[PDB]
Amino acid sequence: GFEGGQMPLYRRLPKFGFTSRKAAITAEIRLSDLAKVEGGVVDLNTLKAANIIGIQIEFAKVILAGEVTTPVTVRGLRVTKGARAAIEAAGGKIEE
Amino acid sequence: PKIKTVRGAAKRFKKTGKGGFKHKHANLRHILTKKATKRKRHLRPKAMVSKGDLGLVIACLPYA
Amino acid sequence: RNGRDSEAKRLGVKRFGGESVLAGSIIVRQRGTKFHAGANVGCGRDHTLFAKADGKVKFEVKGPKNRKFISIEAE
Amino acid sequence: GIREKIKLVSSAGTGHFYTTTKNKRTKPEKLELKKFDPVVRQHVIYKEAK
RNA sequence: CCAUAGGUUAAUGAGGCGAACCGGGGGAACUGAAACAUCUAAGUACCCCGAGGAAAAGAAAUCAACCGAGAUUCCCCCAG
RNA sequence: UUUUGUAUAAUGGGUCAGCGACUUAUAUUCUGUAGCAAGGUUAACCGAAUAGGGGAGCCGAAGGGAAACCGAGUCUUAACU
RNA sequence: AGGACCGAACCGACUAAUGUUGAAAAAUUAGCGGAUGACUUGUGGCUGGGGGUGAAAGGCCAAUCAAACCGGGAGAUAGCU
RNA sequence: GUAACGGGGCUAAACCAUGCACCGAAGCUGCGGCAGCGACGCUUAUGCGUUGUUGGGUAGGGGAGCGUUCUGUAAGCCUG
RNA sequence: GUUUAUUAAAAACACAGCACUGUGCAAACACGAAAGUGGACGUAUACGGUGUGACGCCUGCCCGGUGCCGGAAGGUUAAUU
RNA sequence: AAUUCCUUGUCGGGUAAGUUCCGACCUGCACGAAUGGCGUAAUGAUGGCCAGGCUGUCUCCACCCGAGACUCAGUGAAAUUGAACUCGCUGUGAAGAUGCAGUGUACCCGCGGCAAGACGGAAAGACCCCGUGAACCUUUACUAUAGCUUGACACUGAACAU
RNA sequence: CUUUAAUGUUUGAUGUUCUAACGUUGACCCGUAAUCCGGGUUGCGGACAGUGUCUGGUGGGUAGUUUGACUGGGGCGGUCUCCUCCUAAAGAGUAACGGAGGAGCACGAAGGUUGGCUAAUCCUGGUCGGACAUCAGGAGGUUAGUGCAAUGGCAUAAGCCAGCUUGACUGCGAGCGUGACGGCGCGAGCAGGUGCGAAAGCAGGUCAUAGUGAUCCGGUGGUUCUGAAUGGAAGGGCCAUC
Ligand SMILES: [Mg+2]
Ligand SMILES: [Mg+2]
Ligand SMILES: [Mg+2]
Ligand SMILES: [Mg+2]
Ligand SMILES: [Mg+2]
Ligand SMILES: [Mg+2]
Ligand SMILES: [Mg+2]
Ligand SMILES: [Mg+2]
Ligand SMILES: [Mg+2]
Ligand SMILES: [Mg+2]
Ligand SMILES: [Mg+2]
Ligand SMILES: [Mg+2]
Ligand SMILES: [Mg+2]
Ligand SMILES: [Mg+2]
Ligand SMILES: [Mg+2]
Ligand SMILES: [Mg+2]
Ligand SMILES: [Mg+2]
Ligand SMILES: [Mg+2]
Ligand SMILES: [Mg+2]
Ligand SMILES: [Mg+2]
Ligand SMILES: [Mg+2]
Ligand SMILES: [Mg+2]
Ligand SMILES: [Mg+2]
Ligand SMILES: [Mg+2]
Ligand SMILES: [Mg+2]
Ligand SMILES: [Mg+2]
Ligand SMILES: [Mg+2]
Ligand SMILES: [Mg+2]
Ligand SMILES: [Mg+2]
Ligand SMILES: [Mg+2]
Ligand SMILES: [Mg+2]
Ligand SMILES: [Mg+2]
Ligand SMILES: [Mg+2]
Ligand SMILES: [Mg+2]
Ligand SMILES: [Mg+2]
Ligand SMILES: [Mg+2]
Ligand SMILES: [Mg+2]
Ligand SMILES: [Mg+2]
Ligand SMILES: [Mg+2]
Ligand SMILES: [Mg+2]
Ligand SMILES: [Mg+2]
Ligand SMILES: [Mg+2]
Ligand SMILES: [Mg+2]
Ligand SMILES: [Mg+2]
Ligand SMILES: [Mg+2]
Ligand SMILES: [Mg+2]
Ligand SMILES: [Mg+2]
Ligand SMILES: [Mg+2]
Ligand SMILES: [Mg+2]
Ligand SMILES: [Mg+2]
Repeated sequence: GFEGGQMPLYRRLPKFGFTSRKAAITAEIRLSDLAKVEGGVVDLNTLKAANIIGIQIEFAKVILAGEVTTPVTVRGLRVTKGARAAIEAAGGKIEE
Repeated sequence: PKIKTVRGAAKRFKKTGKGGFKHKHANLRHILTKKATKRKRHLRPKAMVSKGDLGLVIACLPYA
Repeated sequence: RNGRDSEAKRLGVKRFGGESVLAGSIIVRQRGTKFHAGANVGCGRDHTLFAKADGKVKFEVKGPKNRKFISIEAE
Repeated sequence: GIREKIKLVSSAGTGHFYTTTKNKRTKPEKLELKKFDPVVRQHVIYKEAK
């Protein structure tokens, strides 16, 4: 960072933002995964048991990340607008 | 020895999808009354670290 | 008692007669209207002349005071 | 300098304000001007000139 | 005055040494901050006191999160 | 050796032989390369000891936004051509 | 009688020559000043380092003093050669 | 110390002009040789016979290598 | 008399003398976290500091600044409440 | 003037000749009354100037006695030193040449002398700048702080008037 | 309940008195053949001194440091940022302690728009008309004027005047120009909403280029974005801004 006696960019420029305390317990799940849950039920903790998200996550989504295969019942997870069509376009079930 | 971050660097830059860094404009803090509204409008939105300046901030953020 | 000067403002012509420009591209930075905006060319608050249309720059002298006018014909 | 910064407050509850300057000696009264309140989306009257 | 000091004698022990960890009592500046006084170097070097096969900590007025994990010294993550 | 420049009357070596100056540690990043590959590797720790076990965890497939969140979008703005 | 007088031993150091890889890390040779006094000396003892002691020159503190000597932080820092 | 043609000497061996020769360089050319890259002639883990070119060099950057000392293949292989 | 031992012996430091000023003694000061020693087994005709330097003739003018002595009514004024 | 810049001031005094000295004047660049003023007999290895003495200090050096130099024997060092087949002059060039150029001069090696040169030896210039260097000193620099001082609660309480 | 006295208590102040902590480097006794020391008695003092905690003052006594750079050595003197011209060799840039000047402000209209308007100075004539206040005539043609330095602009005026007013609007942004950088600047057009006009239209500040201050720490005000168990809260965030 030394740029000569001149004020470096990281002092030149201002701070912004705060950390909210949520990134570390919220994970995202892709379609290339979910079939590996070795039990055919997608819950809040099944995915934890399978070592796919992480032990301290409390919220999860699904997003549209391609390839959707075996029918799954996504329970206690949010599903994006797109993802619901892919999950159902291969059966599966969504419930709150 | 794990590396130590220049911690002030980490409070002004966040890394984007391809590998550059986004940042906030200077001058937005005080002494705003004399500045034209247009000038402040184009300074509100975030910017990219320029090519000439990338060669050091990256030195400062090995864990970004 | 001296010892002062001003920074150069990098004025002068940026696009000359016979050059393809987009819209918005600056053609001349000036102090007064040494050059004037002609057909299809616009004038900013510091008399910076800019293109209002895609095309080629054209310097002509028109009217009774022999002023220089810059226009842009689409190509 | 010798010209003070003031704040104009929107006469519609919004918390939008403009900032400008004033010769407080030569111009002692409260400045009053229509400006666009981006919250009520209309040209409302603005007050204050400290 | 009683009394306590004070005195006398036996037996018993303690006295000092030598690396290092430990525990605690004391505690710098150079340096770095391309000046330097906050901060850094460091609770580091040094002082002393003491000590075991180790010491010191140790058994929830500790955490958790409305589900529960349960003394406590240590190895890698968490995580620069 | 140093300089703009040195027979330079600028510096260093009297001669010899031996000694005598870009290393060690961990990170992180580029390259050459190996294995493996939408997955790649485990750390301690166990030990029949470099074998084998151990995926806690870390890198990646998805990032936009301070964050809420939304998600092949998203942030802007009341909405954007 | 006197920090009187001339003046050896004693003490000290104004002049000059030598000596400068000296005989000697200040001395010798020719003169010098003081020599019963605030004298001179033996033997011991006491002051310890931003401290001492000084009839004051920053003088003396073991041939070292604008901060003595040994070992330690220590390969301090060296943007300099 | 000649000491204001580098010297001796020069009335041209000075100067102007027109010519025509001749010396003169690590340049050009000639002959032999090496490397880099470039292509063909052709096939091939090519190499060339070729063949266009190119090869002064601080700092500095790239690339290919020689040898020392120690371990293994090495109870192998040398060696009175 | 004294001095920079080891280039400065002097017009320098000291001296008796003179002045100012602190000091009632468990003094003031000075050494030392403190005990306790000096001062002094002295007691203001005595002790400390500071300036001046025998003897002679003498030491004027300024209190605004500056530094000290005294002042205590009013201004500002900390902890605490 | 131990102060005086101008200044060798001016004037007298001494001398043949006196930027010093002595005397004076006052124009005090820029004396002064205990950071003492003026003057003082005595004392002083103190500073300045002069005079009778004395002279090798000198004019201007002559001659002599000894110690080393010098010759033999015995013993035996030193700093320095890229390498030496280590010359004059002129010019040249990192601008002052034993090494270049031109040119002149010179048989090859000692021992005794001098010291003009080797930008001689010795010392990583003591002047001088520069380093965001260092170390002791200063004060109405900064900032803290010992000592001194102000108080407040505590050690630390009991009565009475107001 | 409105108001006050008494007393008891409580504690606040001012003085006087006491004695028991608290001092005694007053005398005597004892441990005892002891100038220490302790205990004991007694006199003297006494809620004071002295000491610890904190607090205002003092403090080169002693400590740590700072004490700019440039510069035709340094110091002295001057400079340090911006703007205009110039050297600058006819695009941009260009140097020195080269040559001349300026800025650290002003404006609620000295801003937008609609309509509409034209200077400087010679000659002649004219009340008080004086060389030059003012009316008139022609000559004259931006030398005037531009809120101020220079330069380039200016008549369609950017100059001068007015009625109406607020576009000095908030959101944005094709494309560029200039920057090592941070940044700096030009802008047709778009949504919203606006002013003026009959309208086409013109307005996102002042003819333009000076009118300056990054980062931090903190301050307002709106914003449900965050809220360390939860609900709020605090602090953090963003916008506005000092
Ligand atoms: Mg995981
Ligand atoms: Mg803000
Ligand atoms: Mg430092
Ligand atoms: Mg320091
Ligand atoms: Mg234990
Ligand atoms: Mg429970
Ligand atoms: Mg040089
Ligand atoms: Mg070079
Ligand atoms: Mg030589
Ligand atoms: Mg040199
Ligand atoms: Mg040399
Ligand atoms: Mg040498
Ligand atoms: Mg005598
Ligand atoms: Mg005598
Ligand atoms: Mg002497
Ligand atoms: Mg001496
Ligand atoms: Mg003798
Ligand atoms: Mg003698
Ligand atoms: Mg002795
Ligand atoms: Mg020292
Ligand atoms: Mg250290
Ligand atoms: Mg070293
Ligand atoms: Mg001639
Ligand atoms: Mg040839
Ligand atoms: Mg060939
Ligand atoms: Mg080469
Ligand atoms: Mg000595
Ligand atoms: Mg002498
Ligand atoms: Mg006295
Ligand atoms: Mg005196
Ligand atoms: Mg007072
Ligand atoms: Mg005379
Ligand atoms: Mg004479
Ligand atoms: Mg007086
Ligand atoms: Mg005086
Ligand atoms: Mg006197
Ligand atoms: Mg004497
Ligand atoms: Mg011999
Ligand atoms: Mg040469
Ligand atoms: Mg020569
Ligand atoms: Mg000699
Ligand atoms: Mg030399
Ligand atoms: Mg020399
Ligand atoms: Mg040197
Ligand atoms: Mg100091
Ligand atoms: Mg300088
Ligand atoms: Mg130009
Ligand atoms: Mg007239
Ligand atoms: Mg809470
Ligand atoms: Mg807030």
